Amino acid sequence: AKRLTAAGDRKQYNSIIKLINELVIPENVTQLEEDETEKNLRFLVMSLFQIFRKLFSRGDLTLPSSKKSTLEKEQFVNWCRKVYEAFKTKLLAIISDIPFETSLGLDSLDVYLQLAELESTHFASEKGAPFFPNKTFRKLIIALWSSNMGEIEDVKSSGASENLIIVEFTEKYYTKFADIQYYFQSEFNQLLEDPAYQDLLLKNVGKWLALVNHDKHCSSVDADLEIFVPNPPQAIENESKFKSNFEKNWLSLLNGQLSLQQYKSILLILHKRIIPHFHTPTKLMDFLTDSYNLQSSNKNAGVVPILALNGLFELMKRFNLEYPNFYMKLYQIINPDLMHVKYRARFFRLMDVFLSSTHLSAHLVASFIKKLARLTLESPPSAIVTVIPFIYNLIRKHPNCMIMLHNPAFISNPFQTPDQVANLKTLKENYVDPFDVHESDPELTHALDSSLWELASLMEHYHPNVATLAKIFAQPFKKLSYNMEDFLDWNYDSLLNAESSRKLKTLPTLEFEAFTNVFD
Amino acid sequence: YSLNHDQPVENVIAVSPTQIVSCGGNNFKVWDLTSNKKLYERGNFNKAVTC
Amino acid sequence: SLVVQEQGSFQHILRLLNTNVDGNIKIVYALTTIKGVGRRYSNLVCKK
Amino acid sequence: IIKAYQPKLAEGNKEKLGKFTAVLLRHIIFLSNQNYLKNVQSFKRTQNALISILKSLSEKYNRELSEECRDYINEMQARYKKNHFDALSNGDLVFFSIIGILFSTSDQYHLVITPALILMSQFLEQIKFNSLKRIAFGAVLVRIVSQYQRISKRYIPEVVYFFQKILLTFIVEPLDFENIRLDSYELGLPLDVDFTKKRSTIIPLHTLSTMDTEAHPVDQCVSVLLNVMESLDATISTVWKSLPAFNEIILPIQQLLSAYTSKYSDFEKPRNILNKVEKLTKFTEHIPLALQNHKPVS
Amino acid sequence: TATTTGTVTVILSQALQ
Amino acid sequence: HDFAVTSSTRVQIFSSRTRQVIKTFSRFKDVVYSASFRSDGKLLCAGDATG
Repeated sequence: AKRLTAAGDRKQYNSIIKLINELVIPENVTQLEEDETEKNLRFLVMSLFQIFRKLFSRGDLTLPSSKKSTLEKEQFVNWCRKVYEAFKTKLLAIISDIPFETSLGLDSLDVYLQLAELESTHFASEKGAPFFPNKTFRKLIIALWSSNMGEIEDVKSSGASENLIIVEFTEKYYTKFADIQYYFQSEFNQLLEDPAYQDLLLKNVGKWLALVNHDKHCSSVDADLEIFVPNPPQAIENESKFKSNFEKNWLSLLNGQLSLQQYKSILLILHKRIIPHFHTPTKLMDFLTDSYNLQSSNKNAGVVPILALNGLFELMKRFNLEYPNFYMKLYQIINPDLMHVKYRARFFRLMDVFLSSTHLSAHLVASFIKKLARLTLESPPSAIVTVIPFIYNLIRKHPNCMIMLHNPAFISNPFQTPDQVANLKTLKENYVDPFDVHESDPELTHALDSSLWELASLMEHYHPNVATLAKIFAQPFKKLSYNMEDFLDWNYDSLLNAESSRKLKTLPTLEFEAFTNVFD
Repeated sequence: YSLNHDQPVENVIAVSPTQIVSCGGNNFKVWDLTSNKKLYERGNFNKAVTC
Repeated sequence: SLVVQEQGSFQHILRLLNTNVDGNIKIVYALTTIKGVGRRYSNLVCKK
Repeated sequence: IIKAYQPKLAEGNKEKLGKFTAVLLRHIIFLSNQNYLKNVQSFKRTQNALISILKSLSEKYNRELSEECRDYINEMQARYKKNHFDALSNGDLVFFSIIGILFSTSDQYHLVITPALILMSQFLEQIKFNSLKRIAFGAVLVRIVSQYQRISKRYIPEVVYFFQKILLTFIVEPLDFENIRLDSYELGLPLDVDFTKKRSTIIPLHTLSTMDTEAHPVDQCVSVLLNVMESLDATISTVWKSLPAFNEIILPIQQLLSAYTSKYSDFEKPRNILNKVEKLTKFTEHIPLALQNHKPVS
Repeated sequence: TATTTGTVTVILSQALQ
Repeated sequence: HDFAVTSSTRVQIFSSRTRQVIKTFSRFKDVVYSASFRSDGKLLCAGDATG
C-alpha cells in the first residue's frame, strides 16, 4: 500500500543494510501474497505493480551501488541478502506469469521486463560472466509459455495462436536486440532433454510460431538488430552456432504433436521463414515430400500439396533431387478446389516457373491447357483474371499448340470446289473429339485433336474487363506477356476497391417499364 | 518400322549398324534393327537423361 | 520432358530508363536510344 | 402528397428534390422488407403498386438514384467485411429486385448494376451456406440473375458451379465429386419422398423464411429443388443453347441428374430435362475450332 | 497426421539410385 | 582437336591443346540451338531459333 511505498522510499533513501533488507523482505512477502490474492480476483489496479515499480527502482539503485561481488571481509549478510531478494522478486514475477488467467496489460509484462533488464544490468555490472541471466531465461520462457490461455489457444480464424504475453514479449524484448534470441534458441535445446516438462513444451507449437516467425533474425539481412548489454559472450557473431542450434531445436519441435492449422501455416511459410536460416536445410525434405504426397479425402488436407510446392522448389533449386514422375502429379493436383483455394496467386507464381520449361512436350502443354480450360469453365472473375494471361503466355511461347485454337482444314474459304466444301461438311459431320478428363497422364491422353471451346465460351461474360482479357484469342498475338506478379494479387475486395473509381462519367436511364408483372 | 520408347525420347544415337541407343526419361534403351527389338535398358539415374 | 531452368532467359524486349530498347541487338548500340548517351559513353559505362 | 407539393413548390431547389427522391427510395426499401406477420396478400398488393410508382418516378429521376445505389454498395461492402452473413439484412434482396425490375440491366458497363453484379457473384460464391435460409437465398439469386440477363444472352459462369454445389448437397447422404468442401452436406431429403405434386414454391416470404428454414419441412426442400430446376430450364433455353460449348457445359449436370434418376428413380422434371437436352445434344456444334481466321492486313 | 517422424530417407533413396 | 559449344546467341569453338576459347560465332538473331560439323571438318552448321 501507500505505507509500503513510504517504507520502500525510506529504506532506499537510507542505506542501512540490515533493516533495509528486512523491510524489503517483508514488503516482498506482502507483494507475493497480495499478487496471489488480487491476481484478477479483486483486480490489482497498479497496486502490486506500483509496489514492484518502487522495488525495481530501489533494487536498481542498490545494484548500481553494491551488489554480490568479491566481499570486503566475507559479507555473508548484504550480498547474499540482495541476491536472495532479487531471486525472490524475479521468482514472484515468474509466479505471476505462470498463474495469470487474465491480462489487464500488466499481469506479468512490467515486472518480468523490469526483472529481466535488472538481471542484465546486474550481470553486466557484477562482471563475473557475460549475460548470465540466460540461465534464468529457462524459467522465464517456462513461465511465459505456461501462461496458458483460456480460450485463445490456437483460434481457427487467424495466425496460429493468440497469446498476448508472447506477442508482446517478441515485440518488446526478444526483437529489440540480437543475442538473446540466440541464447533462447540454444537454451530451448538445453531445456528439451527430460520428457517431464517437454511433453507439455511440445503440445501447441503455434505460440512459438508467433514467437520466432517474424523475419527479424541476425542471419537475415532484412532487419538486423542492434547491440545488446555490453558484456559479449561472442553471441551475435556466432551465427553458425546459432544456425545449428536453430536447426536442432526446430527439428525437435517439428518431430511431433501437430495441430492442423499450425501445420498448414508452417507449411505455408516454411520456404522463407525456416529454410534459409538453417545450417544445413536438408533435414526437411522428406517431411516436405510427405506433405506433397499427402492425399487424403479430408477437405482440409488438400491445401497441403499446394503449400509444399514452394519449399520443394526451393529444395530443387538449391540442389537437384527430384520427386519422380512430376508432371502427371502436377496434372492431377489441380481441380476446382485448387482454383477456388485462397492461394491462386501463390500457386501460379510457382506454376509459371514450373511450366516455363524447355523440355516439356506439346502433348503435355495441350493436356494442361485443355483441362485447365474445362477447369476455368467454373470460376470466379478473380480466377478468370489470373488464369487468362498464364494460358496466353503458354500458348504464345509454345506456338505449335495453336492447332487446338485454330484448325485450317475447317475454314469456310470461298476458292475451292463444291466437292471440297462438301467433304468439309461431311468431315465436320462425322468428326469426334477424343478428349477424356479422367485420364491423369498428360502425354497419354488425346488433347491435341480436341480443340478448345471453353475460353471461346468464356468470352461471353458479364464483366467488360473479362471481355477485354478474353478476346485476346480472337485478336492476334502482337502483345508479348503480362506481368503475373504485378498482376495476380487481386481478390474480390481489391477488385471492388479497384473499380470503385475510374475515369468516371457513367449514367444511363431506365425505360424498361417492366414493373407490374412479377415484383416479388 | 518404328520403335517405341515409352518415355518421350530425348536422344537417338547410333553405335553400330545393328544396334542404336535411344534415351528418354530416367533410362536409356538399346534397340537392335535386325531383331527390330529393344534388348537392353539401364535406369541408374534420377531425372531424365539428356544426352 | 522434366523441369529445367537457367540463370536468365531471353526477354526479347526490355524497358530501361523509360526507354524502349530492343533486345536482339548488341549492347553499345542498345545503349543509344537514351538521349545523352552515345557511341562512346555507352561502352564506357559498360566498361565500368 | 408531400412529394407532389414539393415538386410544385420546388423551383429553386430541384437538387433537394433529388435528395428527397433518394431518401424516399432508401426509406421505401427498408419498409418494403420488414416483417410478413401482417396482411401478406394485401401487403404484396401495396408493394406491387409501390414498385410500379417507383419505376414511374425512376423513369423521370436517376441522377442521384445511381449515387444512393453507390451508397448502398458501400454499405453492404462494409457489412460484408464486418461479418459473413449475420450482419446482412434482407434489404439486399429487395434492392436487387427493385434495380433489376426498374432498370434496363442489359447495358455493357453501368455504374449501378456491374459492381452489384460482382457483389452478388461473391454472395453466390464466397461463404459457406450453412442453412436452408442461405440455400433459398442462392435459389432466388439464380432466379433473379436469369431475370437480369434473360435478354442480353450473357453467359455467367457461376450457375453451373452453384447448381453442382447445392444439388450435390441435396444428394450427399459423394464418391465421384470430392473437391467441393461442402458446408451443410448430410441434410437434404429422406430417401423415398414421392414428389408431392403441387407443394411449396419460390415463396417470396423472406421474413417468414428465416423461421421456415429453422423449422424445415420436406416441402421447401423440394420447392428449392423444383425452383432451381425451373431456373435450369430457363438457362438452358436462353443461354446455354446459344453458347457453343453446351456439350461440356451440361456434363456434371447430366451426371447429377442421372444420379437422381438412378437413385430416386421416379422424378419427372429430371427425365423431361434429360429428354430436352438430349434433343439439343444430338445435334451440336462439334467443330474443330478455327477462331483465328483473319482478314489480311493491307 | 502422418505420425511416423519427419526426417530424411528419400534423399537416401535417390542418392542410392 | 576442336569442339564447338552452343550457348545462347553465341557459338564458341575451343581447341584441345590449350582449352581456351579460340573462335566465336555471333551472327544469330535469336538463341542458337544446334552446332554440328561436317565430316570433313571444314564447315559448321548451326541451327538457331529464328529458323
